[PDB]
Parts: sequence; C-alpha cells; structure tokens
Amino acid sequence: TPAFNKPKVELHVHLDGAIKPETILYFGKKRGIALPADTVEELRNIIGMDKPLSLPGFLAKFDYYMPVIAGCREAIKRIAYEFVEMKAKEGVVYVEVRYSPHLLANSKVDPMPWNQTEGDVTPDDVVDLVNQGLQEGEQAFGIKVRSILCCMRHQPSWSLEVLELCKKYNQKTVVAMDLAGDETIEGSSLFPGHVEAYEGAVKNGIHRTVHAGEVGSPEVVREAVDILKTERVGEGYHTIEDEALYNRLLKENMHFEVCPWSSYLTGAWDPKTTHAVVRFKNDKANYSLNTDDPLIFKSTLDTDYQMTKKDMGFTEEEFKRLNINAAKSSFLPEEEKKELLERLYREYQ
Ligand SMILES: OC[C@H]1O[C@@H](n2c[nH+]c3cncnc32)[C@H](O)[C@@H]1O
Ligand SMILES: [Zn+2]
Repeated sequence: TPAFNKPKVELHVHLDGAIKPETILYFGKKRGIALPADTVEELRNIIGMDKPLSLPGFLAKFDYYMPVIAGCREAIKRIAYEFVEMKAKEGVVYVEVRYSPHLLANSKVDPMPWNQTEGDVTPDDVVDLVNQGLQEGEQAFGIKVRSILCCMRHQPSWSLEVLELCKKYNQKTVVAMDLAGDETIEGSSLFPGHVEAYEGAVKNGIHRTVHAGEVGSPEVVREAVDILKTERVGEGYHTIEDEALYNRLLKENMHFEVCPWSSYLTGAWDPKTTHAVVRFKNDKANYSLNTDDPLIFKSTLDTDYQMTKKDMGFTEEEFKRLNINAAKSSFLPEEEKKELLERLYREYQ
C-alpha cells in the first residue's frame, strides 16, 4: 500500500548512492576488489545505516563500494541503466540523477579517487557511459531521465571541468550542475573554483542546483542563492531559520529539493523538531520529495512518501501539488517540460 500510487517526479537522487547491492557484490568479485562483506544482506548492513550518524560519517559509506564501480566501464553503464529501471518501478515518470564524473574515473583525474591504478576511464568517458546507460534505460522502461554533474565541495580544482562536461553534454542527458560533498567544509561554497564554475554556468546558460542548508546555516543557503546563483536549493532545511531570507526565497518561488529520510539519517534533522518540509507544505512552497541516496538509507521513493504521510500529515493533494511543482522546477527545456506537465495532469485526473 504505497503512500502515493501515482506518477512522480524526482529531482534529487545520487546515482552512486542508488546502486544495487547485488551489482556491488558482482563487480567486487568480478574485479577482485575487496568489499566489507560478500553477501548482499551483510553488504546492506555495512553500507546501509538505520540510525542517524552525521554528514561526514554518512559520506564515508561510499568508501566501501565506490572502488568496485569506479574505473569499470561495464559497471558505470550498468548502474546507470539499472537506475532507470529502479525509478520506473517506483512510478517515477521523470527523474534527474546526479553524480560526480570525477569520482568514477581512473584516468585524467587528480587526486586519483580511491587509490586507483591509472586506466582509460576519463571523467568525460564517465559522462558518456552514464548517458548511454540512462538512454538505454529510458528506452527500455519508458520513463524520461536526465542527469546532473556534481562539483565536490572539497575539490574545487574539478569544478571548471564539470562545467565543461555540462556544456558538452547539454541535454544529451546533462541538464545541470550541482555542488555536493561535505557542507561542513568551511568556505567550500566560496572556493574560487566553485564560484568561477557557477559564474560560467550563469554566463553559459547551464542550469544550477546547490546542496545547502542541510547541516550548514542560512548563510550557506544565502551564498548558494546570491553568489552561486543557484536556481534550486538542494534540501535547504535551515533556510527557515532566517525568516527574512526564507520569505525572499518564498517570494522568488525558489525550489527546495527535499529529502525527508535522508535528513534524519544524516543527523541534518533533529527528530525532536518539526521537519522544515512541514513549514514548506504549510506555506505552499515550491518543493519536491526526493530519495537522495537510497542504497545507503536502505529506502525507496515510497519511504519518503510514507514518512510525510504518516508523520507529517501529507495528503494526496499535497503529493500531487508538490510533483506538479517539481515538474515546473525541472531543468527540462520548455517543450519537454510542457509534455511532462501534460502527462502528470492527464494521470492526475
Ligand atoms: O553523488 C555525488 C557525491 O555527492 C555526495 N553526496 C551524496 N549524498 C549526499 C548527501 N549530502 C551531501 N552530499 C552527498 C557523495 O559524496 C557522492 O559521491
Ligand atoms: Zn544529495
């Protein structure tokens, strides 16, 4: 009994955070790379988390499996492909998947991620591989999928390249640029590489989303919006702590990419306090309900819907409304955007 058994739109999910334990297991064995377990079940209990940790502590879960995927062409395309499939089954009609092309490369990247031996999978090659998998997947499960390339807070040296990859693969799945990573890295929002990359995104008409305010303060959100010119705020829960800023974002109709389950599991949200999404729903704000990293949170899109339904009083009417807003707030070109809205309204009848 799903919380909302109707078409959905997801704008916030990490491809490298939405991998099948069976695929991880498969490639570790296949490449002879170690994993903290050799059973999907125990693989899930190590990578997985059922209790709040922290953002820095949550991010380390990737260390367990990224090494078996990164640098492997077969694996990069496969996870991209199986991702669409996972989305198709969850009832998602349109989705934007994000990831760092750099963290999956083993050539032309410095610092080499995961202590990898050089190879031929360049960062560009990664975008191409994911595009291919995503495309083959759309085709096969019939849902529309786009992608978003992440700048990493800790590695601004990579940012300007990410912008280039967005320019090159514009709408050839790549519809936007994100800034992900450890939001606690003081000043990461302001590092030159990042700033210069967004400045060029603005100048070259490349869409922009920025993770901010999940654990950072209103100023991190203020900087994303004002300095980085972000078009959407990834999560942004802490924005409501600055009534003035909140109201100005509410006025611009800023889209907040919300991830309920994720906010609890990363300790971003104090379970004793009311979720910022309650305030969002109440203020009729522009916001989507997203999954973020389902492999690590051991969840599905329904997990976040059941959470809001059961615990936050969300109705089918709010569910329909938030998704219509997610559609309007997507980085799809006008025509495809209209086509998306058309489908949702058709099905919401
Ligand atoms: O998917 C791109 C990267 O964004 C980061 N990311 C994933 N889930 C996240 C939640 N919050 C902040 N950053 C996240 C991860 O380091 C992942 O490797
Ligand atoms: Zn995220």
